[PDB]
Amino acid sequence: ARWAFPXAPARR
Amino acid sequence: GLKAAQKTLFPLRSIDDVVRLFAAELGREEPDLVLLSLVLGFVEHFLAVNRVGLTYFPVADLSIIAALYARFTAQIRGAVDLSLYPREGGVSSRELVKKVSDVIWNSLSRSYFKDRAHIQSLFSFITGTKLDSSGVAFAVVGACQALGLRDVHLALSEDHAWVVFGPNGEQTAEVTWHGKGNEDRRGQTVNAGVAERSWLYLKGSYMRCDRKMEVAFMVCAINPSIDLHTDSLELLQLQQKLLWLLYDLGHLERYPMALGNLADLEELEPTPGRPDPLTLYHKGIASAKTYYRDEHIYPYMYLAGYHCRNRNVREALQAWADTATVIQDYNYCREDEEIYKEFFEVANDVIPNLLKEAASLLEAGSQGSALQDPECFAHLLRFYDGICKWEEGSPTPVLHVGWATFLVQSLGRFEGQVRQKVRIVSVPVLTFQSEKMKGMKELLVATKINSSAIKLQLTAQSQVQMK
Repeated sequence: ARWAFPXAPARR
Repeated sequence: GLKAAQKTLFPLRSIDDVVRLFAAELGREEPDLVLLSLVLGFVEHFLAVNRVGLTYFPVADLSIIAALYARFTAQIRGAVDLSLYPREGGVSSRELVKKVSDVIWNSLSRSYFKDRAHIQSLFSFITGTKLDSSGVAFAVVGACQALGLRDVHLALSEDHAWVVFGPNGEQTAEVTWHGKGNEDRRGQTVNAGVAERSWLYLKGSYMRCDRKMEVAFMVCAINPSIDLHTDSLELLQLQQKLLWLLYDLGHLERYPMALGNLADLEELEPTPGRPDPLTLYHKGIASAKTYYRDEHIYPYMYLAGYHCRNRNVREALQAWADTATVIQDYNYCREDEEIYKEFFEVANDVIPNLLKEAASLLEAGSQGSALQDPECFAHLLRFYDGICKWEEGSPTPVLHVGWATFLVQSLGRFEGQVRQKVRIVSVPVLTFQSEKMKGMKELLVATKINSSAIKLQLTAQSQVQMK
């Protein structure tokens, strides 16, 4: 899954 | 150190052994970020990156972890000569922070995929010389702690990390990159970004971590993903247990997104006797309201996502409207693209799909449907109002015609008799803050929405087609 900043809500 | 007291729990043979180590480190004056990140990265490596030979838990032997720890401290202490950066009075200098940042930076592989999973920890830094953007910032803070720079702390927005340091911890310094193709600003303050009211710097209402919050950050940075379809149950349980440890100690109190993450984990696998996800999502929002002037977006996005996954359109719409009510007082700036993408996806994919299903369910006789609730229409309107107000005064536009068709479609999911019930009041009742939605008011109650006029009003497009 696309790199999120940590603790970002989840992608999908 | 490693100090003797930090070594007694090894070998770590289980999730609970890792939790015990974190509990012990969190009980110390300064939890050892390097030790903890190496342990997390080690266990994440052998639980998510390479599970060959896994039979229960990758035993973290002290010899292994201490050797990794020694590699890190030897590299940092060898490359950062503190004598060149005399510390005034327990306070670090911008030059010293820049030096540590350079040392971490220059240690990284010259070329690699920066958005790879599992390159967030000091284990990745040591064994693979790879770190992602925020991982560099964390590694700088870990290196600074290893050097005894107690004043250097991780600063976190919702999409970026830097450090605070210096007298009263009042200085800010960029230490890593942000995004892709953006101009590096390492060594600079974040003041321009704060002054320009970008989301990236949260108008100054970003997190200033203490060491415990830095532990929380590395816990939130655990990545349980084995692949696109598979998460490590072991790492999920580890992250969940560590977040509860941090929660119980009070270290998530000022960490809205960690509370959302914990709520997500609880939804996936509830811990008996723990607060419901909803309670945790609202604690995350409360945290943002209490400590960050209610200027954070993700606490409401977390809540909205929960309601969306549970197909709770009304509460999802309310939460997204609340997200927009936060964003409205920002200026959309370059490097805010991640939250633009989120708002775009919500407005142009998630809400349409929710309302599409709601429409099918309404046709199938659903009662209490969001599509028959004028308060839900008001939420949809407030969502767009906040996005429009966000755009006002922004250096880059937000809306374009690619938003307009989804707006018209979403508005049209509500019958006119529902839309008519929202009273738009000037300064179910709704007050618009944006001039775009104010001009749209009379268009919002027609039985057949004037699609072209809505599009003109949303995009401020001057003209219609010539021929």
